[PDB]
Amino acid sequence: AASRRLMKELEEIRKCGMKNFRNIQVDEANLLTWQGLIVPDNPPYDKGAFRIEINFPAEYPFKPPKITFKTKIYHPNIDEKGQVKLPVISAENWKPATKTDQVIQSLIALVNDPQPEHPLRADLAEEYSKDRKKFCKNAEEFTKKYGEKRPV
Amino acid sequence: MQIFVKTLTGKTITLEVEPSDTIENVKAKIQDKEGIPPDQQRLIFAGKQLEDGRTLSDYNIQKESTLHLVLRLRGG
Amino acid sequence: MQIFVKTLTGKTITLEVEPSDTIENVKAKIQDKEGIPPDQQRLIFAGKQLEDGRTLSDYNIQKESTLHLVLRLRG
Amino acid sequence: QQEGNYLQHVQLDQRSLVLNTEPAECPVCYSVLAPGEAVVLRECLHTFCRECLQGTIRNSQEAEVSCPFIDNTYSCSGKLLEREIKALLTPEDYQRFLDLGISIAENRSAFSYHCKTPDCKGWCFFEDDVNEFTCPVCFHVNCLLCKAIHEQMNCKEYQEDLALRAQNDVAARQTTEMLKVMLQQGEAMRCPQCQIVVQKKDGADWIRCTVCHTEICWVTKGPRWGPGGPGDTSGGCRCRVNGIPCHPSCQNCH
Ligand SMILES: [Zn+2]
Ligand SMILES: [Zn+2]
Ligand SMILES: [Zn+2]
Ligand SMILES: [Zn+2]
Ligand SMILES: [Zn+2]
Ligand SMILES: [Zn+2]
Ligand SMILES: [Zn+2]
Repeated sequence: AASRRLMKELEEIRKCGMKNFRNIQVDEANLLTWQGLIVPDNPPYDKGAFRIEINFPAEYPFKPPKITFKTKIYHPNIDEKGQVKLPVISAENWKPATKTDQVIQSLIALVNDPQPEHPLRADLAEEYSKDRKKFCKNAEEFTKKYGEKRPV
Repeated sequence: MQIFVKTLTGKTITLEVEPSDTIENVKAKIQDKEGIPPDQQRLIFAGKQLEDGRTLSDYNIQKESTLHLVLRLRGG
Repeated sequence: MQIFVKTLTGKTITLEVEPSDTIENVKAKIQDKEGIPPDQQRLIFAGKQLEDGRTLSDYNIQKESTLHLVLRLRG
Repeated sequence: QQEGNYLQHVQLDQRSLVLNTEPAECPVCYSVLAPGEAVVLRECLHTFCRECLQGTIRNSQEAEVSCPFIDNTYSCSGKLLEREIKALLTPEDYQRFLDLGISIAENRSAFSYHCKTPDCKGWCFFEDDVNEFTCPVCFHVNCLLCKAIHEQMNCKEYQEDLALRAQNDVAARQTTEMLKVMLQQGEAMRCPQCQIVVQKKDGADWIRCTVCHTEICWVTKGPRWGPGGPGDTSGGCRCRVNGIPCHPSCQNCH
């Protein structure tokens, strides 16, 4: 069941495109593991891409998949271990109708505008809530230093 | 052979297994009798966490032995 | 409307009720069909203990729904 | 004419599964379905297929199977009716769905005693002066004082027999010492409601017990909320109240 849907999802993903999710490394061996490249649009992340790995469970789509960031980012919702707390794919908010592209665009929207109400780094969340300027500067520096390069 | 599995507070399960049954199979039998998915299960017998891949005979689990179930919950 | 009442023993009863029927009324029907006093009765629907005073419509209990009967022992 | 058009909806209340009149796509598996091959939920009028609804009930640990529909804009909050759930599952799968709701309510209550007979599904509620519970499933006299079934012997004898039986049970003492070490070192904790032993794997600083649905604050090692559940700040760690975190190390426990 999981192989049947995931097969059809990638077919349409490569049919249209996303312009914000490039390098769709999907090995046909293990269909339960995708590798992609998030390209944000708004600052302080407009100067770099981020490698991510999405792991789909065996009970997909009846259970949520989970995304881990390969490229480390100075973000209040993403810890330095790579985890991201996305409400769309939480075990309590997950709905089998949620499509993979919706998850990708929700994560991209979380990156473009962080939300310090459900953070993984409380200090970065407080800094984002209070001093937006210094947080944006530090995030731009981190994206330039440790971030990837945007594919064109 | 029959063994005991203490799960919920006060509930005791009895599983029909064999010494060649792997830990993954035993966790699956618990799911059929409790609905707890194996990824949320970790079994402890005589002070040792049973690792996946191994069998019940590897831990010297004999008949009428009592395993203990603890839940590994994922944070968010 | 008709609903089901499962007792842990395995027995399932069918009660003719209405969404305006209170939990006390349902317990009274259970007493009339089983002899179990209402003070020793506890009804459970979808993982929630049904409180007296409220109605079946308050818990979104529709027809052919299955409540569960558990015994409250008095000391 | 409209008196018959509005009359056709009492007709749908007869059968449990309201099937689809016009063909529709199931938004979970992408399978074209003919009239009579798709199922339409009643509380949201969303159309799905045979298996996808069956899989949603299987991989759901909530006592209320929610509708699995979400799109570009909103998230559906409809529920599956038990008549629809029963007519979708086998008698074995349907009975497992009923036992899930009973288990959640039993462990949510702080006055629930289960039968000590292995594999038995019988339990009850107790007060504070009750001393015995004749199980209605296996007809075994559960003793409530020492919390175990001991027939043809008194409590003083059962306590003595349990001591002798445990005096040389090295495997029992080992797993007990492991649990004691796991709680002291903070590797695991007992769920503050149903008292089951739980451990946090990855994530932030909060977990939801899959047995009684109680939200647990991992850092403070206790209930996240009060007796009222999520939102109740009369108890629990009261995190984020007035901006103060519940513990200096806490970063997110809801
Ligand atoms: Zn489907
Ligand atoms: Zn719906
Ligand atoms: Zn019993
Ligand atoms: Zn006793
Ligand atoms: Zn619990
Ligand atoms: Zn807390
Ligand atoms: Zn906190």
